[PDB]
Amino acid sequence: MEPVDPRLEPWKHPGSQPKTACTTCYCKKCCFHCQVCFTTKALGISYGRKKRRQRRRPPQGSQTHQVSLSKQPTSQPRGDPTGPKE
Repeated sequence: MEPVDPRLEPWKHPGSQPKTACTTCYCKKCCFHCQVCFTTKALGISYGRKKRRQRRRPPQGSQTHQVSLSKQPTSQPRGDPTGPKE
């Protein structure tokens, strides 16, 4: 599929890195919150815009969550509640 990897210049795409309900589930199992996705409604795999033409190497070392490789603490993590480890 086309918008899979999380690195958009129109940015709200956490995508799939702690992968369960698309991204983040359960609170105690997959990354801290009960279901906080954001990619599933707005921007990602077949979601909201559906075919956004951008991928560009985001998991380059360690973890993505909600980053896009540029200024690493990217404001607030809106879907996937953590951020970098690179």
